[PDB]
Amino acid sequence: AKKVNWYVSSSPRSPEKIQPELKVLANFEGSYWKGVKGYKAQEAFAKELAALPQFLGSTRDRVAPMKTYGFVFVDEEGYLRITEAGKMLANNRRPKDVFLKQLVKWQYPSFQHKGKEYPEEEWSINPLVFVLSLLKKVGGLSKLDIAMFSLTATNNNQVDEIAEEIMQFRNEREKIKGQNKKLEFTENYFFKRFEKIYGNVSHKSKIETKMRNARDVADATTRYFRYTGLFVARGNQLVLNPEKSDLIDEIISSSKVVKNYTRVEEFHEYYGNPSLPQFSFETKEQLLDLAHRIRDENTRLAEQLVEHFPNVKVEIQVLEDIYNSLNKKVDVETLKDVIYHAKELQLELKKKKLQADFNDPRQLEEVIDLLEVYHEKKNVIEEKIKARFIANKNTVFEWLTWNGFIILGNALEYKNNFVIDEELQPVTHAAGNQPDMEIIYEDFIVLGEVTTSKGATQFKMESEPVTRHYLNKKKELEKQGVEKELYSLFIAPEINKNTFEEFMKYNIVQNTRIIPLSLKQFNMLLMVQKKLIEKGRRLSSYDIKNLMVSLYRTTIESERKYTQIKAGLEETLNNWVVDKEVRF
Repeated sequence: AKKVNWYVSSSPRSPEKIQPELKVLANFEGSYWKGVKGYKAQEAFAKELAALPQFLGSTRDRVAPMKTYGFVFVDEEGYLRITEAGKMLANNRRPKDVFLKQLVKWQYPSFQHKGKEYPEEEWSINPLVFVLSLLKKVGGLSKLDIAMFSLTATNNNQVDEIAEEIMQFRNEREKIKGQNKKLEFTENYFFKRFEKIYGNVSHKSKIETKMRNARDVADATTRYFRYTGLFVARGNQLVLNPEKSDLIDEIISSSKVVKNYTRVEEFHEYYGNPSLPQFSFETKEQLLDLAHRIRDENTRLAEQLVEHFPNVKVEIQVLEDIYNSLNKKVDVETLKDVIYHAKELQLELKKKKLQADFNDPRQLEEVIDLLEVYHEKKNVIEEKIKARFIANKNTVFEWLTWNGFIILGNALEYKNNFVIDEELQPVTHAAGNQPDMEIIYEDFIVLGEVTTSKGATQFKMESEPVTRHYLNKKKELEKQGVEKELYSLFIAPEINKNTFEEFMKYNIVQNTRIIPLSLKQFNMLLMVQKKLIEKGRRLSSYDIKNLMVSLYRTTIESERKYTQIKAGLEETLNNWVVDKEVRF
């Protein structure tokens, strides 16, 4: 009956989705939750959950991950309880830190995973710390390496042996010539490995389910671990975050599989405590030093940017607002919040640092050429993307278009709604109830709405969400009294006619300002900025506003036939390009 793998559940597959599910479950604290007498509570939870804008945005499978990560448990009288770590996550306090400390203590066996299926003879592992130690030996792991090698590790001591087996696998794959030959080798090695492991002696199709489940789990694994900040992506590989060298060493040194797991209460008194483990620097004195160190990092970043990129003035002010808390209170809790917020803000500063990086024509052209990959056939897109990113090609297209906006410059905020990690690499697609990004300028806002969909499916996929996103934002800006005009820029490699006409109808009838631009037109903008930078010049905030206003006016003034509006947009775009007096 013994399980032979650990897992990060795909329910949900990215970590940030736990928090709204947990905040709902917290409402059922103190409900009877065990066996049959537990029915009406689990009933009513499952239901109030369905109600979320995580509808815009099966039921013990929903809660098991919350149990596994030590957010909730059932006490011996049978009632649902929320741990201190669950409470903190439900209130949305320092959530990445909460994940960090929970996933560090995560162990097998555990109250959730003990007894027959998890014997101590085979089982003794902290999955996250195991992958940290494995990365110290093999350098990086793709999603496929994790599925193949890491998930079936059951004991912390197995690090070196599994590292050696991976290095042997890479050395043997290296000998296979031909990229699809290398794929087979891999796929057959994967088959044969899971065959042993689940395979004592339609058999073939049974282990292929194991394989496919493992790949699913390995995706979730990389997104959860990247959340903690301990790991980042470098290409298609999960790697250690270079900025957390010391913490990773301290975590590795102090990690343990505690023996007192069989009793719910005692176990959760340790496991549900989001202060544990206590790191060496978490004293008032050393948190002050950590807060000040981060303050200097951020000031250096801002000071290096501020003359040529004065839009960093946004972060410099937020940074002051954050550190102003210590004029009022200096205790461990206030310092933790300052540190958390300042790291968040460091990530905002790194987005604006990309504007500087893109002064290098080869860095700007890297983003153009990756966007151009999306004009290629589907098999080529999947291949070129797989070799350069963890995230799927859809999430990567959001991330490339977003870097597109950063190249154009001038925004107050480049608000990606897809999740990025601590090195700004893409993780998870924007939620169904958000546009892919929201680019906020001084006096206008653009919602970037992107897709690699085509034809009828694009229409089905995009027509309603894009107009809904635009109208919800416009209502929300009116609510807040923000008086900036709102545009959505809709980008696809091939804009479907029916999708286009539907946005045209919405602009003229429902007063939206949705502008459809082909990937080809969007890359012309980037080419234009590249040529301006060659000549010591760059687009101003005015120039971007003027394009959006111009193209918008064409959508509502043009003669109504599709070919007429579409020709009008090319002309409006061509006028704006000519005016910049470039090569093209």
